[PDB]
Amino acid sequence: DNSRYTHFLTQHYDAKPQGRDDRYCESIMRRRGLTSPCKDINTFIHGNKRSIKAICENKNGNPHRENLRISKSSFQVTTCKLHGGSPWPPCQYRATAGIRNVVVACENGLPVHLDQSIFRRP
Repeated sequence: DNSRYTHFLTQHYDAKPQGRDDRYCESIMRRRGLTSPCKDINTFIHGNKRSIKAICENKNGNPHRENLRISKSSFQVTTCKLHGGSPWPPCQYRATAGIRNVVVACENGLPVHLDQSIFRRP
C-alpha cells in the first residue's frame, strides 16, 4: 500500500518551510510526531515532491551503495539535531540547512526510507 511512502513524507518532506532555523526544527519535529520521545537527528527535504519520487527512476536517480538510490539533482534540506543527553522532552534542536544530494531506498517506485546517516556531518 501507500503507507510507507506516506510515512516517508511525514518524517522527511516539508515543501515550503519558513525559517529553517532552530525554532523551525523544534516546531516541525513536534508536528510530525518525533518528540514523544525525541528523535536524535532528522532531515526534511524541501521543494518539489515529484522530484523526490523521481529518485526512484532514471529521471532523477542512480543506484548507490548497497541497494539505495542517490538523487541526480540536489535539494534544499534542513537537518534537526537534538541537543543534550536525554531522549525525553523537552526536545531542543539545532538546525543545519544545506543543498545536498539525497539518498533513499525505494519500494514499488516510491521513496520509503531516507539514509539519515549522511546528514550527520556537517
